Amino acid sequence: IRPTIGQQMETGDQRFGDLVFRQLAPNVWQHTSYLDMPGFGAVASNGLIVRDGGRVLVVDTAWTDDQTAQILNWIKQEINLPVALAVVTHAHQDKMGGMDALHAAGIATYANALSNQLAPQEGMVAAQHSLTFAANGWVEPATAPNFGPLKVFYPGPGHTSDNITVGIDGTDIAFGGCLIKDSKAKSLGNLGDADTEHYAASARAFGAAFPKASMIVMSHSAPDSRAAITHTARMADKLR
Ligand SMILES: CC1(C)S[C@H]([C@H](NC(=O)Cc2ccccc2)C(=O)O)N[C@H]1C(=O)O
Ligand SMILES: [K+]
Ligand SMILES: [Zn+2]
Ligand SMILES: [Zn+2]
Repeated sequence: IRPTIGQQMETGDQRFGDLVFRQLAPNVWQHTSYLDMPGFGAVASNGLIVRDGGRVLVVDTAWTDDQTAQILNWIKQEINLPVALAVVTHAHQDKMGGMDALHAAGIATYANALSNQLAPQEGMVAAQHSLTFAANGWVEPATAPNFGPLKVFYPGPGHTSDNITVGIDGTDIAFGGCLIKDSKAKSLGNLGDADTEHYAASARAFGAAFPKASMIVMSHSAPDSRAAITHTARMADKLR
């Protein structure tokens, strides 16, 4: 319950099985799951759950199929609406480790085409459907049908070459996934698959795609202010 990496539990957190849920807005919750590293401890990872138009939309899986099934069970108990689709934000275990559980539940899955192409090489199951992007970063609309309030944006290579981001129209929330680190972070996390030349511009592009959002949600820290974007970009400036 006390991760080595990731935010600790706080007031407003609901423990459900091995996961933690936090309501961020009337129709938006953050899911948190934990992977125990032998000799190191637990690493927390965050995604989103959105209620729109009688259905639920999921952003990112948990680390494993079992944890992702637990997300679906929490949805059933707390929201009790069908889960129409999930979007996963790049091909690494913290974001895509639970694809099989979504597929077995009948949930349609979407990822950047490049995420689907990298998925097997990264140990992940590909999503069923591929999103593609305009040169300006915005999703090609016919590849993202019935996405409700989700606004999917590819900011450019950064944490990985395939990383995508998601804003929730009608809210104060935008989700940077593993691209954005919090405003007090000391590092950019795992740079092993990263594009250090383009990272800073990609972080700034995320901020400019979602100019209004004041709640920046991210994979390994509690939601932060827009200072997370500026700090991430300035940390990334030093990589060039
Ligand atoms: C430092 C991280 C939190 S590690 C994570 C990701 N690694 C995995 O999902 C695999 C994995 C499997 C078992 C244990 C740990 C990791 C990656 O390589 O980007 N995201 C990084 C980040 O956001 O900076
Ligand atoms: K890799
Ligand atoms: Zn990653
Ligand atoms: Zn991560």
